[PDB]
Amino acid sequence: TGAGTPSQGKKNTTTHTKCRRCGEKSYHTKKKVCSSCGFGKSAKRRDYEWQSKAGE
Amino acid sequence: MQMPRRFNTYCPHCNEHQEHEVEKVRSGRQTGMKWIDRQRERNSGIGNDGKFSKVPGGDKPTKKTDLKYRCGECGKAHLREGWRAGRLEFQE
Amino acid sequence: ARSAYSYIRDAWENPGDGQLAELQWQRQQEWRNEGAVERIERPTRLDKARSQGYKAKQGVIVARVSVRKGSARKRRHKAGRRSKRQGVTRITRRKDIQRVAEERASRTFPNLRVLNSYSVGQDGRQKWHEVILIDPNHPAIQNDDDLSWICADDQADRVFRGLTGAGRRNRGLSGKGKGSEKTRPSLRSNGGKA
Amino acid sequence: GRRIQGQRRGRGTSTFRAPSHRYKADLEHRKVEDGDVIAGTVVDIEHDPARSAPVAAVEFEDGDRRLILAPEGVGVGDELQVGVSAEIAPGNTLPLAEIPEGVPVCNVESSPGDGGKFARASGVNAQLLTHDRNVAVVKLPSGEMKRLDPQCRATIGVVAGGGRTDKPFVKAGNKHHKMKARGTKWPNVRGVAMNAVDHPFGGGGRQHPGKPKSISRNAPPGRKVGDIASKRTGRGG
RNA sequence: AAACAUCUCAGUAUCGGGAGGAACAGAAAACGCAAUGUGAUGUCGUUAGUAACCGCGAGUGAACGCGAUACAGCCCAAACC
RNA sequence: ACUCGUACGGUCACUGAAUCCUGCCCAGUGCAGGUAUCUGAACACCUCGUACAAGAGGACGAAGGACCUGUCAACGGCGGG
RNA sequence: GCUUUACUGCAGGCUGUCGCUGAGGACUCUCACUCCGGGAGGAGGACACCGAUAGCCGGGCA
Ligand SMILES: [Cl-]
Ligand SMILES: [Cl-]
Ligand SMILES: [Cl-]
Ligand SMILES: [Cl-]
Ligand SMILES: [K+]
Ligand SMILES: [Mg+2]
Ligand SMILES: [Mg+2]
Ligand SMILES: [Mg+2]
Ligand SMILES: [Mg+2]
Ligand SMILES: [Mg+2]
Ligand SMILES: [Mg+2]
Ligand SMILES: [Mg+2]
Ligand SMILES: [Mg+2]
Ligand SMILES: [Mg+2]
Ligand SMILES: [Mg+2]
Ligand SMILES: [Mg+2]
Ligand SMILES: [Mg+2]
Ligand SMILES: [Mg+2]
Ligand SMILES: [Mg+2]
Ligand SMILES: [Mg+2]
Ligand SMILES: [Mg+2]
Ligand code: NA
Ligand code: NA
Ligand code: NA
Ligand code: NA
Ligand code: NA
Ligand code: NA
Ligand code: NA
Ligand code: NA
Ligand SMILES: [Sr+2]
Ligand SMILES: [Sr+2]
Ligand SMILES: [Sr+2]
Ligand SMILES: [Sr+2]
Ligand SMILES: [Sr+2]
Ligand SMILES: [Sr+2]
Ligand SMILES: [Sr+2]
Ligand SMILES: [Sr+2]
Ligand SMILES: [Sr+2]
Ligand SMILES: [Sr+2]
Ligand SMILES: [Sr+2]
Ligand SMILES: [Sr+2]
Ligand SMILES: [Sr+2]
Ligand SMILES: [Sr+2]
Ligand SMILES: [Sr+2]
Ligand SMILES: [Sr+2]
Repeated sequence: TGAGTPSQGKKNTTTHTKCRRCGEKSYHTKKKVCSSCGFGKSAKRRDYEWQSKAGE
Repeated sequence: MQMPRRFNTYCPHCNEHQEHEVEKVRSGRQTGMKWIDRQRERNSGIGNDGKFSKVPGGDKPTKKTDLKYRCGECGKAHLREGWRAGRLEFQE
Repeated sequence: ARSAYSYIRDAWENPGDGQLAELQWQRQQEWRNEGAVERIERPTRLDKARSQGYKAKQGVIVARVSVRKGSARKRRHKAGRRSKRQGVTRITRRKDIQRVAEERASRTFPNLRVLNSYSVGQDGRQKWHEVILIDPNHPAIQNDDDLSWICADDQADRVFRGLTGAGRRNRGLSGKGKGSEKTRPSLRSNGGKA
Repeated sequence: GRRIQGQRRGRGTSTFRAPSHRYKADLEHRKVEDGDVIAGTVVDIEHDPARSAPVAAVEFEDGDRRLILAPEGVGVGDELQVGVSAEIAPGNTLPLAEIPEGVPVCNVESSPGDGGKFARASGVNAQLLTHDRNVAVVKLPSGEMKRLDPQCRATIGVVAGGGRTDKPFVKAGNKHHKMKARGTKWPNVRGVAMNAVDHPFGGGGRQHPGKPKSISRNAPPGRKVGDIASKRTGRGG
């Protein structure tokens, strides 16, 4: 069984969903953690300086 | 090679020829308080210590004479260039 | 004449001698059984607390904090490092234990601000410090001429920014002349070389 | 290289844990106040998933229903005793002090009241040899002379299930089923059969440990493989 | 650094914590143009690529002072009550 | 974690059902044990040095090594004349 | 990426020493501290654990 097309058919699991806090479809319904805003992980909002060029 | 323990030659101090005694220069002990000694302790820590992680080099097949020439009358010594000698034994 | 305080002071110059020695031997047994931060009714070293600003008043709190003794609890490099940045055992942190203690105390009492702290001993595996904290919201303090300054907005979370006596000393701000070229006015403004 | 299998173990991930949620009970001796006024009746004999040996369910006078590490020869209806004055009969538990020298015991406590630590496997038994006011000498299954506090409790008799080891597994499938009842990763791939990156013995055209197998006690994890601090090897000499 | 380990890149990127409208510093156990002299602290210009560091290699690199900006000095602990 | 486990256990390795068997080698390397003597760091101690300190030397000496022994179903070896 | 008796280091283990740490070159004790016990109490004990440092080993890792 190939890793390509044939294995794409088994994908019918729901993981990332609309997030209650930020509105993005990044709330992982299995981990109960938003990969976009950190909801479920931290009270503070997920943020990182590498999300932009260093001197900006 | 052989060499006379004492012989007449020029004494740069008396400024005239006089009897001298030849002696192989004996190494003097270190005090461990020279600047280099303190730099080894200041700069050596965790990991490699640069120049202080290097170890003693090799040896030349033959070394040069390392002698002192002491004036028999004023007691002062002077140094001279040395020459490669596999062995140096004094006579008397 | 000598104050009664001078006697507590003089006792603590040699915590390992006299009655104080026996007291510590007894006390630590109980301290080892207490938590990381225990609020206490009265300072153990009265002379020191009063000297640092303590007052027997509403809004003044004292707490004893214990911290594990020793160097840094550092994790070894998982990625490439030149010999120089591979050390793990002899590396120590840049904040002293007294400062780590002041911060834990202040976290326990989120509404209070650290005024100062002092040492109350240690055993072979931990150190204890007592920390004086002030309630900037209590009127008994807002009306005190010696402590109301700590009620200002810019004094909020002062301990976390190094504004403590222990904070300032650890930052190398003691000397006003030689040796403080890279500590004053701040470690950061000097490129972090102090 | 990469961490070896022995190192993956310590992390205690599912692959290496024992099926605890399936285990029955902790067969520790009952805790008696004193006097031995504790007796129960064997209400049933059960299989113990964690030891491949049988265990007995006992109902005690005071109303406690607990599984017990059963010796050989215990059956339903039989009455068991646990205390200093318990009768010297197979299946009863009492401190070594009260036990007559020369009597096989099992589930021997290491420290009085711990519940039992030694001689708990199928068909094994410790052998109480010497008594005293300060030290009871027991000979454990490995044949070692152990000095114990005479206050250490034990059960008279040998453990049930003896001889379980006499019959060969015959099939890999049988080994399999038993392994699924333990905290062990099975089957076993030889170190020599792996790539150099995976084990000290991996690599090389043909298979062979490119090094002596007797490793020092001081060796770090990841390197301590093969024959650990062997005092000797082979069958000769 | 024409490799590279001290050094460099650099206390930079990035990470944890925290305050403000600005922060931090700050009224000498200072300075040491050594003096019959200066007089809290930032910052700007300069001192200066100087002193100092350094496989004394490549490189790293201040301060006092001076000219400016703005200026401001106070409160406890204890003694005695 | 192993482990509601305790030597009929479980960890670490090698060989790879049964059957008939599995010789010689402990010098080197590995492991392990022992060790009169030798060697063997720091702190403390002693001598010199310094009104102190740096430092030089000494006495003591742990593991380790030297040295002895055990061990090949331990790495491996079993040639030329 | 991999190897090793390549160079240089780093974890880790063993070992000594100092602190924890007490009383009367071998010793006793209990009071810190450790372990067992539901508890009383028992076992151990200034050792061990832990912090610091020193020597040895150290492709396990860079
Ligand atoms: Cl010569
Ligand atoms: Cl605070
Ligand atoms: Cl098995
Ligand atoms: Cl001046
Ligand atoms: K580099
Ligand atoms: Mg007043
Ligand atoms: Mg049990
Ligand atoms: Mg399984
Ligand atoms: Mg296999
Ligand atoms: Mg392969
Ligand atoms: Mg490998
Ligand atoms: Mg093979
Ligand atoms: Mg380069
Ligand atoms: Mg600033
Ligand atoms: Mg060069
Ligand atoms: Mg720099
Ligand atoms: Mg200056
Ligand atoms: Mg095979
Ligand atoms: Mg095969
Ligand atoms: Mg416990
Ligand atoms: Mg490598
Ligand atoms: Na230095
Ligand atoms: Na706080
Ligand atoms: Na280059
Ligand atoms: Na290169
Ligand atoms: Na350098
Ligand atoms: Na001038
Ligand atoms: Na051999
Ligand atoms: Na590659
Ligand atoms: Sr397949
Ligand atoms: Sr297909
Ligand atoms: Sr699916
Ligand atoms: Sr969470
Ligand atoms: Sr962020
Ligand atoms: Sr240094
Ligand atoms: Sr070093
Ligand atoms: Sr040569
Ligand atoms: Sr806050
Ligand atoms: Sr148990
Ligand atoms: Sr228990
Ligand atoms: Sr191999
Ligand atoms: Sr043999
Ligand atoms: Sr002014
Ligand atoms: Sr066979
Ligand atoms: Sr050998």
